[PDB]
Amino acid sequence: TKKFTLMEQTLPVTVYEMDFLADLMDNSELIRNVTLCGHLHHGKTCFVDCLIEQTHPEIRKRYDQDLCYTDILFTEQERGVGIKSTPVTVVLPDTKGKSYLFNIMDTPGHVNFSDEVTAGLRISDGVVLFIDAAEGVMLNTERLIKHAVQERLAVTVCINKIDRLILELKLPPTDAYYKLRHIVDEVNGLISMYSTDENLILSPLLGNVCFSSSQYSICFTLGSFAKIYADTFGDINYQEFAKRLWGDIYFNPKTRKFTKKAPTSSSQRSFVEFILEPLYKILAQVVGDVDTSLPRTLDELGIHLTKEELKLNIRPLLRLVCKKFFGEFTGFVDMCVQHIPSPKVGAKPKIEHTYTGGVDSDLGEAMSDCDPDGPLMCHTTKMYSTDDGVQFHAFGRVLSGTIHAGQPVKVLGENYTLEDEEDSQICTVGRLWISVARYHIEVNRVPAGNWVLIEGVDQPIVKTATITEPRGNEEAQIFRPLKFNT
Amino acid sequence: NPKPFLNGLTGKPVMVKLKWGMEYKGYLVSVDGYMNMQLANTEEYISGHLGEVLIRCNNVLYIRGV
Amino acid sequence: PNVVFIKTEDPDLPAFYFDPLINPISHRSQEPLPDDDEEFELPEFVEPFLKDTPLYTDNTANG
Amino acid sequence: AHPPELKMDKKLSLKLNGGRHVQGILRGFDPFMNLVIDECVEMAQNNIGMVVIRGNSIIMLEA
Amino acid sequence: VQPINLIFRYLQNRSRIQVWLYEQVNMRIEGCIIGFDEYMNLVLDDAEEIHSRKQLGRIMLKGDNITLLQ
Amino acid sequence: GPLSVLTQSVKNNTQVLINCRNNKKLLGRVKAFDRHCNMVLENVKEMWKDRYISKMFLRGDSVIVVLR
Amino acid sequence: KLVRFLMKLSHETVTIELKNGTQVHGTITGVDVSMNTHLKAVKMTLKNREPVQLETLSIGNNIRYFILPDSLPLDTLL
Amino acid sequence: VPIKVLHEAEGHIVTCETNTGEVYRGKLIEAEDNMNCQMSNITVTYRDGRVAQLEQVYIRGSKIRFLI
Amino acid sequence: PVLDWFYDHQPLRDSRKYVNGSTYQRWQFTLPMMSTLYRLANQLLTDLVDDNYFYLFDLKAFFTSK
Amino acid sequence: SSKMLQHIDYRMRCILQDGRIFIGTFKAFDKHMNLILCDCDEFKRVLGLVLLRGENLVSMTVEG
Ligand SMILES: Nc1nc2c(ncn2[C@@H]2O[C@H](COP(=O)(O)OP(=O)(O)OP(=O)(O)O)[C@@H](O)[C@H]2O)c(=O)[nH]1
Ligand SMILES: [Mg+2]
Repeated sequence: TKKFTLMEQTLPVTVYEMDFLADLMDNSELIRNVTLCGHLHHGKTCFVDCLIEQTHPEIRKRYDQDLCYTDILFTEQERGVGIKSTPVTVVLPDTKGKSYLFNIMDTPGHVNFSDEVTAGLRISDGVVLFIDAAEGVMLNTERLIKHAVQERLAVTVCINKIDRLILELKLPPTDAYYKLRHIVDEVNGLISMYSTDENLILSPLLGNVCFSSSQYSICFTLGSFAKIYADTFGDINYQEFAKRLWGDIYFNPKTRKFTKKAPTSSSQRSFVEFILEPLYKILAQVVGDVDTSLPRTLDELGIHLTKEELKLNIRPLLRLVCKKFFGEFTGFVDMCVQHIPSPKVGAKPKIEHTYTGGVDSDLGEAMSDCDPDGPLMCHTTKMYSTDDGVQFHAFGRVLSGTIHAGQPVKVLGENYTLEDEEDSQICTVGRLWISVARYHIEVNRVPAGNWVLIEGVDQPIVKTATITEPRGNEEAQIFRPLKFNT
Repeated sequence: NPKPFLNGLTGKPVMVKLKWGMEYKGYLVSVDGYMNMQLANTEEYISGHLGEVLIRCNNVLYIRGV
Repeated sequence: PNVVFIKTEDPDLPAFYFDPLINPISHRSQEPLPDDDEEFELPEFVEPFLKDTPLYTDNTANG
Repeated sequence: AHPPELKMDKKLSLKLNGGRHVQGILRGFDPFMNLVIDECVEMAQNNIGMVVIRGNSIIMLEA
Repeated sequence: VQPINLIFRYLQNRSRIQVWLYEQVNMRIEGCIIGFDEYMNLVLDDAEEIHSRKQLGRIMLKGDNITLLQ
Repeated sequence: GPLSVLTQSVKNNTQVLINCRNNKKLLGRVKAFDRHCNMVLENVKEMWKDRYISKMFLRGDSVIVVLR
Repeated sequence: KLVRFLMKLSHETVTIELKNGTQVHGTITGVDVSMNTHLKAVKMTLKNREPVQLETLSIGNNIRYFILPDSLPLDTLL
Repeated sequence: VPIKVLHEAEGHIVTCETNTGEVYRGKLIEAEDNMNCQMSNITVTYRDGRVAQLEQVYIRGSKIRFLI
Repeated sequence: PVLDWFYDHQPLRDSRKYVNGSTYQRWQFTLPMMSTLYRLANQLLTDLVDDNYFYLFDLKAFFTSK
Repeated sequence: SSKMLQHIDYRMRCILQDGRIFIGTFKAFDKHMNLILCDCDEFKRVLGLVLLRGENLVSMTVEG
């Protein structure tokens, strides 16, 4: 046998039922098509592992090793690097508990593997960039910022590996705030000099910068952490506290108000005093006072833990403490819902940038409507192999229509045009596979705004292809090929 | 406070007349702190014998304790 | 990813201290700020979580 | 939950819900804005001396 | 004199005060009052409620379910 | 609390008849209640004619009485 | 509980029947903590009268009944 | 700033709509938390158009719905 | 912390808060005595912090080389 | 209580407890949905700047 699968033949619980996800995938309004990208080894795979630990109840990371859920080829496990990009469709709740479908395209951070990132750009509608806090912005992150400017997608930034400033660098809170503010300033300057549009300027106050540590399951925005303070004391407003945290906003404890100037000497900001210093004291109580004042700190946070959890080693105990402190991941859900549009919302510039026929053609507005009815025309760019490697399966978003398994589909190549009908090839779809990383879901009806693997169309496709109805066909043009960064 | 009166009326027989003429006589099993009552083997009219029933917080105009 | 770990010599230095062996940031356009003390003054009994807790111990850097 | 905004202690007419109105000398308010009225003759003159009129159903009070 | 103090005095004296419902004069409850709670909940003691005066004994009325008790 | 949990269990196992304060007598499965009696009922026929509602949410001010 | 389920299913199409008899059936724009919530394309049928198609109607707790759609499993809010 | 808009109308006679349906034109001297404002020379129509005048009217906010 | 029992054949076998008992199977300890022992064992211990020092000097590279 | 920012400029029509429905430009509102709506015309009269309370406003919609 060929052991190149990493396949889960069983289906896990994933907390919720399958039919709630099946009802959520009919929307294409609460569905967010987002590519995770960044530099090499920035905890993006461990971040998707943290989302799998949130959603899948029985799937947990081991203490000794960091698992890699998206990396499913054996070559990725051998080399110890992400190689092939992976899509995951999941139901995610925000701080308000509203369920949103997430079509996530986790990509490797390698510029020689940036072709997969360009394919994930062509499928997805939003981009989340991972930044290591100790390292900052490097060459592949710069080139992906340039390609995101060219691809015209909504980009939000999560800053990963924030524990390297703390445990590994031992920075003062003022200097750590200075480094993070300089990181935000250089990202905003790079957006200014690549992007000609300056309405998007990324700030933690504006809901653009999330903070994360994917080896300890830390993910919060200012709104999420002010929601944590609101759940502690509900007298505050978490929206105004997220407005008043970042950016030289100094707390005045005599008036209990907020100024733009420090009221006394060595007065720190609301961001520093309410986020950086208590998290530093939390980690100091972990790594210095694990037996003396750790249950005192646990009761101060309102968390109850058993004795064997306190007898654990420091890193999985700290991961469990941060998981119980921040709950599940909700700031990222608000990040990709409130600041990254739906296929229905942001359909227009992607189909403008991709379709050679444009959005001005009637099939163009049928594309931009994100219609579950109407034409069944799609674009499959990434076209994976299988576990045995004998047969192949396509993968793509559905720009409009509903794919059915057994419903016939004509596939058209890149060289297809209105006089070249030779690239047209008709096959019915064998099965429709909603792609999670280590398992796939057999579904029947796939509407617009949805990512799905296609079985049985693997013959005429070379790299990318367009997907149309074989009968009742109209003037269907060909989407633009994947122009690579390299 | 009516908390000890509700604790006494819990598991005890009484009648309750509502604003809409709903008079229900029977054994109230449990009444909450906001006077959300629950009854067993009661006969109501406004109807017949309902048996196990419940009420809202203040839907009854007057509770005649038997 | 390369381990760049600061190693301390004395416990006189704090556990959150700028090492001069680290190259300085030299950080160099405004911020979207709300009204300063015109709205949303904080209520009574709101506080950071570990404001009573001290910053660091001598065994903190040991850990 | 508060007292009435008239302190009251005068010959005044209080109208309840449904327009039922009495007139008499007020004595004092309550936490539910309930007024005790002395010689509360119903101006629609039934008075029983000590009339405990509830502010939950009381709608208006004019001198 | 506060109305809560007047209701407590009427409950202590158990006077046969004519009491109506919350803006509803269909039942005029005249009779002794056993006691009053802190949330103005009234307990009657064989108060005849004329519609058909039928005194029953211990009857509990809510704090805002009575409008005029004189 | 416990009585509301027992009423929700009886509504899940049988057909509970809740007569709300909007004259809505609904026989069916009351899915959940609340501390403010925000009641959600799943697949209940309500008479205002017992028209079936697949999921009905009602407030505690608009509810009056329940029965198993 | 029920407010959290309404906030979760506050994008689908539901009917809100008020205490005044106004039945606004349409897509939910947003559900607040209170009963004052904004709806989208609601055909508010009046009491024994016709409907009015309002693209933005904000509700007080006058909205009594809420006929919810089938976009809510048994363990979706449990 | 609705409280400021209500406070800017103090010392003048304005018309208000009642919960029953009446229209009352009057001038207030002070206001309360539950809209139980003390008003002088208030003429209330009693939902029939017959304006009757009263003084020192501490009419509660359950009676008065809005402005008219 | 290591001042008493550092030279015993069974150092902390008596202590129930550290070991399971007389079988001497599993140890559960405190941070300052690992700090003291980590300071004391500096001669035998290495100073490397990552496997990136072992670039092609690793076991997979040696298996490839053979 | 949170619908004031959506109708802080556009006109809205709300029905009070009297049954009168007034359409006007909501300029300000209170925390208990007591919305001061300037230039309110009730269906026919004019109420001016009318502060319609949250309990009074049983039904409302966006007119302008
Ligand atoms: N110090 C530190 N390391 C982390 C953190 N989060 C993740 N890592 C480590 O970073 C390593 C590499 O990141 P991956 O999880 O493989 O994600 P990735 O960025 O997609 O990796 P590539 O595909 O190579 O780009 C993981 O094995 C983790 O051990 C963190 O918060 N702090
Ligand atoms: Mg990776």
